[PDB]
Amino acid sequence: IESNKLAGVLYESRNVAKRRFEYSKYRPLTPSSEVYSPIEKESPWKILMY
Amino acid sequence: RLLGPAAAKPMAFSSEQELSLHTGFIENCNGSALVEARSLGHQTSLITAVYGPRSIRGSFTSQGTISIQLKNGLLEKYNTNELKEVSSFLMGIFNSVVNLSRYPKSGIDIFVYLTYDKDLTSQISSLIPHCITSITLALADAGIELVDMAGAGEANGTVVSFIKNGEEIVGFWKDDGDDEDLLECLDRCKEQYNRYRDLMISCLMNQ
Amino acid sequence: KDIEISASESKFILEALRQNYRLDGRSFDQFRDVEITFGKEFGDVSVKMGNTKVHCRISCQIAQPYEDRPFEGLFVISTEISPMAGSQFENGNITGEDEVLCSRIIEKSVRRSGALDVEGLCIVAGSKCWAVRADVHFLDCDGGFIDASCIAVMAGLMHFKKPDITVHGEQIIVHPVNEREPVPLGILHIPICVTFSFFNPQDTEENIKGETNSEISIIDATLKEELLRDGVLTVTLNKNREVVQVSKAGGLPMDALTLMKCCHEAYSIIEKITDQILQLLKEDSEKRNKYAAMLTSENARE
Amino acid sequence: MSLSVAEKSYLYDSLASTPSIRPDGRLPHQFRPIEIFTDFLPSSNGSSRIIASDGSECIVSIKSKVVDHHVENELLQVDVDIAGQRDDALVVETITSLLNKVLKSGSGVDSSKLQLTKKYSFKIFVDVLVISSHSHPVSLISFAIYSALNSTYLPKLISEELPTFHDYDMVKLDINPPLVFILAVVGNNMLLDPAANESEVANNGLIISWSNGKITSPIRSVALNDSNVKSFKPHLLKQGLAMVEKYAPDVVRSLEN
Amino acid sequence: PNLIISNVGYSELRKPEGVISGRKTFGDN
Amino acid sequence: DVAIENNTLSRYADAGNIDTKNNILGSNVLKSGKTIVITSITGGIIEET
Amino acid sequence: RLSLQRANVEILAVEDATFSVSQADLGETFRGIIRSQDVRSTDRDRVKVIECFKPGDIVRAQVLSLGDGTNYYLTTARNDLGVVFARAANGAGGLMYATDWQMMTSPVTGATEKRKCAK
Amino acid sequence: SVQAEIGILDHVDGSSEFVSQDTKVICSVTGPIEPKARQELPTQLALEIIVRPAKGVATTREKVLEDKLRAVLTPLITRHCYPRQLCQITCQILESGEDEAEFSLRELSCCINAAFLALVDAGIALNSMCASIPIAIIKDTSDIIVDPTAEQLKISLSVHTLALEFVNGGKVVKNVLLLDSNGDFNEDQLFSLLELGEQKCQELVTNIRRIIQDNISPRLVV
Amino acid sequence: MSRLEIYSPEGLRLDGRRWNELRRFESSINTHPHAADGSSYMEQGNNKIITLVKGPKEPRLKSQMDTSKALLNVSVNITKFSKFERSKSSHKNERRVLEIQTSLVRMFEKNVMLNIYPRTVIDIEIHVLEQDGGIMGSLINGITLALIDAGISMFDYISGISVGLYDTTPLLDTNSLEENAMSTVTLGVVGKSEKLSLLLVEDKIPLDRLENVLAIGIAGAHRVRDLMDEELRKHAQKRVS
Amino acid sequence: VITITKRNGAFQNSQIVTPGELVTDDPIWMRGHGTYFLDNMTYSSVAGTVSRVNRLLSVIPLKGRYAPETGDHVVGRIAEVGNKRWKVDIGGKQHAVLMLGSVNLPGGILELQMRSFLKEGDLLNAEVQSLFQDGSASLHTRSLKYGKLRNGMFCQVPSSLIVRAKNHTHNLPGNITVVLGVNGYIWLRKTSQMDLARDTPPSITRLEEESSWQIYSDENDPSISNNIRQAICR
Amino acid sequence: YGIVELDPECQMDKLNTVLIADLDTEAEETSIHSTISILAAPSGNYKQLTLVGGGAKITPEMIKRSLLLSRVRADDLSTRFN
Amino acid sequence: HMSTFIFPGDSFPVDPTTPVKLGPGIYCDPNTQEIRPVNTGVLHVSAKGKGVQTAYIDYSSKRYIPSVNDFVIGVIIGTFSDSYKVSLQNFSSSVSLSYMAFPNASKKNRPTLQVGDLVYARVCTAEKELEAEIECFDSTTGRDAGFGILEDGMIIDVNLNFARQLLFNNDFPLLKVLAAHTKFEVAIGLNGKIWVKCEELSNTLACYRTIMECCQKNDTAAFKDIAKRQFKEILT
Repeated sequence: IESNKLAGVLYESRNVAKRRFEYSKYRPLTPSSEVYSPIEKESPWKILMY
Repeated sequence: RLLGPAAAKPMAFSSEQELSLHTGFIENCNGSALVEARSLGHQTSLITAVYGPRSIRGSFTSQGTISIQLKNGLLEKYNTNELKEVSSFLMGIFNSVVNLSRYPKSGIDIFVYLTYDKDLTSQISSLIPHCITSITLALADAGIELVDMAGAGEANGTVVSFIKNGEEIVGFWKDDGDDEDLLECLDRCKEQYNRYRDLMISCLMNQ
Repeated sequence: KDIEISASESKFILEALRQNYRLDGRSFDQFRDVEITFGKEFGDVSVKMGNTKVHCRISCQIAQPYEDRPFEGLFVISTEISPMAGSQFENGNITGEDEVLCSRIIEKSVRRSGALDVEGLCIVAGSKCWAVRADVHFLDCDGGFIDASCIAVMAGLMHFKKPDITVHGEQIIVHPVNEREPVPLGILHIPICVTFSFFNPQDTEENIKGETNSEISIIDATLKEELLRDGVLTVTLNKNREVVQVSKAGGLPMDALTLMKCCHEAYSIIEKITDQILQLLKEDSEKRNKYAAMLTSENARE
Repeated sequence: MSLSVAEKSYLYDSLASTPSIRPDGRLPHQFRPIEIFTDFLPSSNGSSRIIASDGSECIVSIKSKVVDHHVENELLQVDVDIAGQRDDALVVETITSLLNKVLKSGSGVDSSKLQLTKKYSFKIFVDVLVISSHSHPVSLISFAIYSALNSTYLPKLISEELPTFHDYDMVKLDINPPLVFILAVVGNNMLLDPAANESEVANNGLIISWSNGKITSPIRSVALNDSNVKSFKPHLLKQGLAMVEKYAPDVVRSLEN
Repeated sequence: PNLIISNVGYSELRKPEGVISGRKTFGDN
Repeated sequence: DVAIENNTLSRYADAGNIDTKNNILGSNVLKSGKTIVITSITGGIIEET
Repeated sequence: RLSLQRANVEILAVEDATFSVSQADLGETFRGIIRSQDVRSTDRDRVKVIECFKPGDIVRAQVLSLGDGTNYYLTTARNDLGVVFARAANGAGGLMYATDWQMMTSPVTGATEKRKCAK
Repeated sequence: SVQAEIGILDHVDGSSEFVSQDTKVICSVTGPIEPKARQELPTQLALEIIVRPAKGVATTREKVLEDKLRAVLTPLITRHCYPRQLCQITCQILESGEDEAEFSLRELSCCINAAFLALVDAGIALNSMCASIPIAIIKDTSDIIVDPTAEQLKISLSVHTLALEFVNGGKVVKNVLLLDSNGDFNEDQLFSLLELGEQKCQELVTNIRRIIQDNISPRLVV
Repeated sequence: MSRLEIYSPEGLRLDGRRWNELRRFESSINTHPHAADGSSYMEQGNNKIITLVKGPKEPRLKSQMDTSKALLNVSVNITKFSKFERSKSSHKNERRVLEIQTSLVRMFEKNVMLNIYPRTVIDIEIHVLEQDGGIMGSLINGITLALIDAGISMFDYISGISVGLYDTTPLLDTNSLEENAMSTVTLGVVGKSEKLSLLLVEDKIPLDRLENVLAIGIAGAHRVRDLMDEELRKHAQKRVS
Repeated sequence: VITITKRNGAFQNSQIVTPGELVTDDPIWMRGHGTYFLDNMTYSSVAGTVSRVNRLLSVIPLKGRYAPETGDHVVGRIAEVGNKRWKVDIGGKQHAVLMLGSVNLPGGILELQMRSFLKEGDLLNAEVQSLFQDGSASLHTRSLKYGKLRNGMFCQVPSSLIVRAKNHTHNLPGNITVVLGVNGYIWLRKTSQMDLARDTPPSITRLEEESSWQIYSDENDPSISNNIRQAICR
Repeated sequence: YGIVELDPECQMDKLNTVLIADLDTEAEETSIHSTISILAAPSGNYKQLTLVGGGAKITPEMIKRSLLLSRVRADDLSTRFN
Repeated sequence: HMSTFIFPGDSFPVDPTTPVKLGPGIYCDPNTQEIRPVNTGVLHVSAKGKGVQTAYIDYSSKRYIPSVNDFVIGVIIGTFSDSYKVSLQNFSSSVSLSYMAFPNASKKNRPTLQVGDLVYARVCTAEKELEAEIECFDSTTGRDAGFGILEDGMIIDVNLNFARQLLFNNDFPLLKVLAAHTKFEVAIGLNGKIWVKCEELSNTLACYRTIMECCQKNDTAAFKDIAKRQFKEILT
């Protein structure tokens, strides 16, 4: 409150509380910080080959 | 730089156009030239040096960048404002002749030294056709690519630079003079451009 | 290329000031003891206050007066700082904010404030006059740059002597130094500079709209105290109770009562530094003129 | 300006075609709306402030000084200062040397219209200040000095001794101020008064000076951009040159109003 | 030609042989 | 080796036909090897008291 | 310049043998960078560039990928590539000659210095 | 007899003050320190030599003064043991002791000695020692005299500033660092002063060694 | 003009005003919405100052950039035609101008919340079209009103007022003729407070008189703040509705 | 013909708060943008109107630039090419960053030649992925809808004049497609194959899209209708 | 003039040094760290001498040689064209 | 056992036959291959048969040169990705303090050091052609006591001679005369930095003033009277 950054922390706290769980098959195609899935990579086996 | 005392005052006193062409004789730059013209009561003697092409560190331009600079010599010292005016006109011409797309991420520096400009009786109009013919000889000596030779001529203040045997105009300059003198001034410089064009090739092929 | 200050050192000096402590051991209103060392020729003055050492060189020459003031002489001054006083000064940077603010303060104190008699420096109106030059050499930097430089220039002008000139209508003959004894310059008042450094144990917000003034002000800061300084103030007074010039721009916005207090605290300082320069000049004169008691011509009768 | 090569080819293909489609759709003989303010500096004889459509703003001030014309060569000195650019910059001294030729004492403007006694005469100081610019401002300054010179008032002469001037009355400066126009050629089409994006992809540029209802001497053909620099047919030189002879009287009728 | 060992620093020339404490906390007294 | 040219760029180059508009008092175009040196000399005057 | 993981150089010539002298010192000359991963042919992950090059040594290195934002990418992972001309104590000694693959010695001074030789 | 003091500045690695006759020069040495982009040398140490006059700004007169002083200190410092480093050597002439417009030999002689002293106090690798003296000849007797006063210069025909290099206890002369002369002289007088200048600089380093020992020794194990 | 009465026994100055009266104050906001994000045409008396605020934006080069605050640049350009006699000197690189440019940066870098805008630069461009005494104070009020137009967060107003002392009588808002006949003091008061962010004294003033000059100086500066504040009220109300 | 406006004589033609005044003395509030807390009392740092949304107290300034928020469809041109990141000019207070991993590369996992297909000045459109501590925006081009703009002309409008809607881009009559960005960067181009076919009308673990450099090529469409180009100018 | 110190590694107790007259080219100006520039006048008179001995040791042998080699240089120049 | 004052360029009073281990102040010419002094100071030698002999020159200096196995105090001026950037002395070049050069270092957790923090480390790399490196734990022995952040306190700038005579010479009557007045902890840095810290600020300041006065005064027997007067001055 003295640093006047209280509103910035509470705004980010809302985006954390607004996080939504979704299965990997029905996840959004556009990568978003609001949705989460166990698999968020288009081809997960590509990052294991490299 | 001494300049001496500031209490000192400077002294106050109360058809056919010969041409000379040379090139080289300079080891600092890549290509140089020297043009001299003596006709009626006016003589011209200026030296042109081309320091390039130099690769520019951190540049990412698609084509080259020309840098022309006219420097006052030792006689008939012009004002510095008009020297850079002719330089900007010289860059506007050579940006269409020099193959800029061949030298990416690099620039070309031009140094023309109007060493001895003398009048025996705007005065810079008569010197412009002599500066253009000195840079083309110096740019070709430096291995730089130019699309056809570039020359110019004088017709009472009006200076027009042609290219491709006078088929297309690359630059136009006029100061003082008169009115409605256009087609005659173009043909007076068109035949003068060809006089300077083939003379540059004759000097650049000798040994 | 700049001085690195550790967070531990920055916190210590601030808290020491909150306990009325200075690393060098002075008080919050104690000016550094000044020392004047006169050179060989006239106008060669070396000033040493604390670890800060400065050297001034006074010269003059014949020049053309200004077209708007043909009855006054010129006063030139340039304080170019070399890496000798510290490797943080890049050589050749004559446009530095410290060099700019130093010259403008001394120029206002000497020339504009009427310290040097410019009207007496006029030989022929609108043609020939004296252009006194003050070259200040910063030898060792430890704060108080414009404080010592102002003492050096004022001690230098009072110690310098200009060549004698005899006017024969329109001609001007500069008498050699061996021919006639040079004449000293005329000095009306003695401007002495006193700088003030300010600190706030709070922050900027508690200082803009805060009635409780918790600022800490110190007189003549050192280099380490200067690097941790928040607000800066420079006043210049003379022994005639006159404010020669004041320069306060930026830093902590202070109130009128504290700035007036800075002047009254600085007057007791400039009053003592004035009498020291008058005494050290008197002792240096007797050093050069040892047998001056026998060579007096204007003597009283009976 | 700075654009992408993707849109540079789009504007190049659209301005070189036979319809000659302009970006903003204006005709090759049309101009952009301009605001001009005059007479606002009491300490100066003449003054003018011009504002363009793209945001270019330029201020011109006019001062006077009595000087012996037998020892003073040029009586019309133009001092140009562009904000953000050095006084010794290459782009500043070119316009400074170019405007001194379009307003030369004797050539561009006759000295007889500012003479006083047979010995003394008035010297005109034209101070130019460019607050902002996005293209070549030589054509914008000409419009500013035009309205400034036509709104200038100098003290009246009272009459070999030193001249004396009246206290209240001041005479108007009756001077025909030359005008400067900028033309850009795109392949085979002429464009009068180009824009920041038109002049960036153009092939070459033309500068024409207009004085006393005719094309006067100081003209140039400087390139507007270092990227696309092409040589032009001589038939294009006379096309745009004779094109201003038809629409410049429409400019003066709207500018001298 | 000489019997030359590379120029060594100031610390390796001493006698404690690296059993030196650079930060000594003086407690009490 | 050197090669010089004196009074070549001065107003007094031709002792019979002087230059109409020139200020250089003397010149010397020296060249030693591949270096080129040009030395012109202008003139002034000061009033002493 | 010698960095912990790279070595800044300056391109002086180029071949197609025959060469070509560069620009004559002042800046605006072609420079490159030899990454530590391309110094040797074996054990490309752990190398000591201080034992491979010293400031003022002529190194023959082949260029690689042209990410010429400012420098070039070079390599010395061969036998004919490496230090071809150097001097003891960074020019303060005698002219050294490449003996082994990573050992350079000057005959007169007799001193040895570890380089990335090319023989 | 000349005076000299070492270690007078608090914000430089090495400081010095050389006083001879009336000329006084204070020098300041700082290094090795981080150089700039255009200053760093790949193999050896870089030098930033700067001399300043007593009056006025640094004109072109002091520029040749820097270039001559630079040639004296460059071979004297072991530059190769400080790669990619800088050393600032600033010489401030407090009193000229001569005529600045007509002469510039006494200031060069004091800047050389003051710079060498400040290089010793700063702890920079020096291959040897240095000593510089001014030499002129009076047109009357035409004989060689060292450290001529200000009045003796105006009557001199030729001036000289000899800088030498001494090794092995300040006795063996390794090489002649600088001998700058201007005026009227011949070959017979050249060695007539070069032999006399070698024995006047030998007693100078012997006097310098005594000075730089009375101040460094108390600061060490004492 | 000529030999005028500076302060007659009738309390009237050479221009008609009295000891505590100010010149006419006509400020203008958002005069260059096409050349800068902040704009203020200051017309305090005969003075006519154009102030532009370009920013906060990325610096043209990544060399100078503070990752914890902003960079505040002030460019004061005194035109040649600022006075009656056209200036022959350069004025731009003048040492007196660099002192003013620096004094303005220090004055506002403490008042402008540079922390709110990190890794940015705020360029302030000033052009003086005409001057007539008290030019320093009018430079202050122009920057204040120009930053507000740019939407830059500030702690309070910064007011510029000039006060002269003629014998034993202070004079508010000194013109050119008054500055050439007495000592001048320019103040930089913060809002309705008595905190001074600027105090320039360039001529000799008795110590026994400086305190009263400062009090009458800050009092007139508050009056300058209201005239700027009332200008923003009228500009904001007519813009919304 | 020219239309010149002339003048003579002069140089030219809720709760409103000013910086430095007191807005409230109630500590039970959340200090927002354009507001600084001090001594349990709230003051305004800019000039504008007071906004009271929930307990968030903020001041809306008059002249306000573009504020980058998470999930904004913007248009910007590349300002410079850095080490694996490209600073793009969106129009805010700083340059938005575009990491190399935020765009679709045709090569993929298989090369510091970034300037080959995306140099300085190139115009494109993307979406704001997140924000930094200082307020800088981070964009991404992980969608086929976001690509390098071409076949049109660029223009700029004030940021406070763009209304936020569902579809960021719209198809207009005359075979013209408009791209409205909240930053104020509009792109008027002819309708392409993408904006025409989309804007108007258990053993699956997803797959990776194969996108070539066909959308990064500077080569514009060869034949653009003359009747269409005159519509873009209109 | 210049005093160059050789080396046995380029075609050995001690060595021999040679004197080079009129330095030129980037090769000589960079490597040679010991030069002698002098102004020679007729009748065996000298006007200016600079003796820098940074590189090799300047023996009195090469001092007398540079002086005599300059007297002939001043005689040819003064009698080159006039 | 010989100690005499020498000068740069003087003869070296050591026979070439004897094996020698030179150190600071003595240089080996890469051409003449001879041994010559390059510093002005006392020449120290020690002939021992067990059978190696060493020689070095103790000269007065204030600019610190990074040398291996040195205890230095630095200020953190930059935080890179894989290391820190520390400043051992103003104007001098920077040194590298890697994140892995800490007790219990790991790739997962970074050190809790921020800019402006005083660190105490050991110089592990001092190559002339490379950037110097430091570490908060002796990578040769495993020691780590005393190394780390020096929270609060006050740092002191002294010459290099005063630092070595305080760390190695146990007979230097400074820590003994200071402990007789107040309890404190000191951190001796060979780069001319002496970090002190007491319970009260009045005692820490008194330690700052004594070390400063004892640094310029060469009389060692006067350290008792300096602290006697200095600790008496803070009582007012």
